[PDB]
Amino acid sequence: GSHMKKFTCVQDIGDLKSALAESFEIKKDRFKYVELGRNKTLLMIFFNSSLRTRLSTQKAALNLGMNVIVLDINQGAWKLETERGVIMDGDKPEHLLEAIPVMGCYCDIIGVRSFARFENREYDYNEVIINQFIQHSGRPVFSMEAATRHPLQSFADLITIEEYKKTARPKVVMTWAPHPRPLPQAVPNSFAEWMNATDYEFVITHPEGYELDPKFVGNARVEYDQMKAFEGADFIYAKNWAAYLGDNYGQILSTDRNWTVGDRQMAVTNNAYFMHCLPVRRNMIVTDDVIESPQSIVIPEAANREISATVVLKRLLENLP
Amino acid sequence: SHMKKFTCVQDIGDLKSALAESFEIKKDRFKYVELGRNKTLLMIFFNSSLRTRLSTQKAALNLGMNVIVLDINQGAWKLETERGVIMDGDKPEHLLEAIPVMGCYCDIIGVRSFARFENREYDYNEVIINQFIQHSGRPVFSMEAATRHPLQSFADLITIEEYKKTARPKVVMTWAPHPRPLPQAVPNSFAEWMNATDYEFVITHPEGYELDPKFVGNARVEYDQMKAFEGADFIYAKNWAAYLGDNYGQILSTDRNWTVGDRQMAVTNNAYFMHCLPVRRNMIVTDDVIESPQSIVIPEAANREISATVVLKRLLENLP
Amino acid sequence: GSHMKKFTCVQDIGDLKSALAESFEIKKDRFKYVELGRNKTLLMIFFNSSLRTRLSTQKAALNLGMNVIVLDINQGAWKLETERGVIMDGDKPEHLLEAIPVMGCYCDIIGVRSFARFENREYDYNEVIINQFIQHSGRPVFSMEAATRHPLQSFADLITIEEYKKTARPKVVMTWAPHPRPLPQAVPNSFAEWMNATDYEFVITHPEGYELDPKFVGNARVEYDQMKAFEGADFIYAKNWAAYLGDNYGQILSTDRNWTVGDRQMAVTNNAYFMHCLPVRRNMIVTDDVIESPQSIVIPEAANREISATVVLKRLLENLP
Ligand SMILES: CCC[C@H](NC(=O)CCC(=O)O)C(=O)O
Ligand SMILES: CCC[C@H](NC(=O)CCC(=O)O)C(=O)O
Ligand SMILES: CCC[C@H](NC(=O)CCC(=O)O)C(=O)O
Repeated sequence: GSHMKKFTCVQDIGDLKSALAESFEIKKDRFKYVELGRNKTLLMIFFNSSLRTRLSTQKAALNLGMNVIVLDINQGAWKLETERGVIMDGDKPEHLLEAIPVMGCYCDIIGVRSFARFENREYDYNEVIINQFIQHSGRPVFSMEAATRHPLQSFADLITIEEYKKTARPKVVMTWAPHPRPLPQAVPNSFAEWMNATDYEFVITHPEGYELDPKFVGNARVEYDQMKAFEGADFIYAKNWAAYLGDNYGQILSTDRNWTVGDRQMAVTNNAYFMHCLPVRRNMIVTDDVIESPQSIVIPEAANREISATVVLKRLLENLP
Repeated sequence: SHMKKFTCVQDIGDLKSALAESFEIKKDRFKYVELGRNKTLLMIFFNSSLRTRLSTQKAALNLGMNVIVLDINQGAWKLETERGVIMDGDKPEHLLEAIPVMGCYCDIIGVRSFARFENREYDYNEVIINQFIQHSGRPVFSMEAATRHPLQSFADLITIEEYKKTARPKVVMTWAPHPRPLPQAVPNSFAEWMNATDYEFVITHPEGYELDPKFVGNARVEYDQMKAFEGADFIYAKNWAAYLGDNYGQILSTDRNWTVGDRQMAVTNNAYFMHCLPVRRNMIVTDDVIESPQSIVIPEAANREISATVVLKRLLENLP
Repeated sequence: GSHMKKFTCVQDIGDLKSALAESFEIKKDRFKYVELGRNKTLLMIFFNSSLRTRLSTQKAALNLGMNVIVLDINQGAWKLETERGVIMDGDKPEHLLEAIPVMGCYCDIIGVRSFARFENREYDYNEVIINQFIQHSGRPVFSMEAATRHPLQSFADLITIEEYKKTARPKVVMTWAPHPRPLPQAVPNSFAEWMNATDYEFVITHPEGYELDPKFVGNARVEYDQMKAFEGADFIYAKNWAAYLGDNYGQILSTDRNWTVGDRQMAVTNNAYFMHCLPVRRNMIVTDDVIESPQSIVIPEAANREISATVVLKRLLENLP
């Protein structure tokens, strides 16, 4: 609730109502709590690339008067050995087991980004890495996208849907789209997780074989007919993700371009808004025209990433010992 | 004094008062440290940089600003620059989304985007730097675009004023041999600014290396290096790849007789040696010349902090 | 002592007693001097990789209210030509002779990391690069590990030994350990240098051939029998380093795994603490069990890097013109 010790799943945010309250409070008065994080240091660690999370999170920290240190492992640091009990006589000069505690020594709050490795479903879904940070960093840890979730993103999506909805409980449809490379299911999982927490009419549509883990799908409606799902929707949340079930974990089952959210599908919606977490591959995930259309709130959405981050960062600060 | 961007000498307005603030700040570096409080500067790099990279952060700090340095390609996603393509490859993100997005998290934007030498029009129409101006939603200042480098030139002006022995010195910009094809942004920019002064400006380069007229202006072009150097008070050496006709962005020569050495300096009125840096020793200039006491290369570089602080200040002062 | 103009060797710190005093003063009140470095800018330059020095030094600077700019040459900047009088018609666009002065132009204090290049002993041991910074930067320079020393690290090791010792003058044993790659002798040299400055019972143990330079070894006891050296020790400081003498400068003479600090050797010590500057290759330098044992103060040690840096940075500030 109001005792945030970490930020990885929607549960951590507590009551959505009051969470959204603070969100809009801050949208209105961006530097209202610029004094709260004074002399508090945030350490942002990146195991993967990032534009939005990278930029938005620093800004957020600044809104709170915090200190920010961005660390891109692999670049300026030493490669990390993730497995325990191995003889470190090669590629890796340092072991994750030392790295984590050490990083925790120089900051107050930690943000981590560690994409699913798609080498072993269990390792990814048990969220081994993000958890080792939680266990051994000795600091509050918030996700900048783990192997199976991306709360900071979803929380922002929530904020923008509330921000733009025309009715109390809109029809929000998350749709799969073709992509050339195998992507994590973190965003979809996370979106579903958050949408299920609302009372919106949530629908998930994807090709056969791309079923997401039940624990995330929840009791949301799954429609295999994209056109049917889109019917009368108020929000379209497009995002690609590699397979998850059985022998296809982390694999591309298809690149059926008929799923590319184009003008054809949008037409069937109730003049719905188009959303996407970004990056977005144009004419793969969505048409140039759709993303450029006025119903596309892609940027406003991205912008809200600063808010969700400022709210989470604030809560974390408020709970620092 | 309502600066909305900073890409060409026009943006600075009256040079006199611009130089005034420059020296004001040289004297009292943190005089306006309170001005940029709670204002965030986003520096974006599409190319390498030491001086611009360092000097601009310091400048922002002098104004009490927040600074975020972003090196695309490194921590971010590769950008697709062309519109209407099917992004099914190398690029995960399109510039059309990237720009607006970056603008979302800052108050002022600084961009560095070297000429790509793939198409003269694309470069000279300054497509990229302009798309930032058009879609970032924030004031944009150049950290060197395809055809200009105001921050650098403005600094060169400051140092010439700072060191000149007479009111209107003879400033000679000279080409020099280089192993790789370099943009003409620095030369173009220097010429642009020198033409704005009332100094005796002269441009000297090998045949074929003529810069665009709009930049050359009505400056004197001398193809005989030794003749140009005669009695000069300032030597501004810099290499640049060809520009005209079928040689856009190409190396026409590496004639080492142009390497600014002791031979040419001797003919000048004990002139100062200047260069924006990086500089390849014994290519652009002799070890001895750059190391000589007439070489104000560092003082020059140092002034990059001032030009940046002045520009950054003006931009802040005009923020809504 | 209160006239710090640089920080590269133990001499620069002055009286160890008062140095340790400030150290613990700051451990207790971390932001006590947060106002001292206001409007002062620190420039950290890296010619090599780093996690601890990279992170700990920024935090330190922040504790002093300073401004921090981290520069990783090679990455965002232009490759530097280190030799003078060459015709720069190749790989290098910029020369070190211009780079150094230029970097000094935009900051108040400079921190440099430049590992030994192992291309020429004299060049390394005369500390040419670190010195050129001192000579031409025009600013106070502190080492983030040069070719032959690493004061920031050693000073921290001192702090932690003082912090954990059970007696006034403990037996501290620095031990060599097998490694797959040729490492600088900067850490060993530096540790010896500092331990020789104390009145602890200092012992150095390494295989034949790995003798460190006399000027660093000082009059410390050198034991070629690891097990003998470990006997009754109170602190074990393990660290690998490539050869130094004669025709083997910067070369791996052996990878004898019998030196891997394991449970076998620890047993012979007076239940000694295990220390290491990190990065550490597990099961090469030290056993998983040893480093994970409770006698392992590896992290507390790393943590102290923030203190040593804050103290040094403070002293430097206090002496700024
Ligand atoms: C703080 C120690 C820095 C460095 N370490 C390395 O270069 C380690 C390389 C490796 O582990 O492969 C050294 O031994 O001097
Ligand atoms: C915001 C998170 C985006 C990330 N996507 C990618 O890694 C994109 C790579 C590509 O488009 O090639 C993902 O699906 O988790
Ligand atoms: C400020 C100067 C930037 C750049 N210089 C280079 O890119 C030189 C590259 C080299 O020397 O290899 C140019 O000519 O525009």
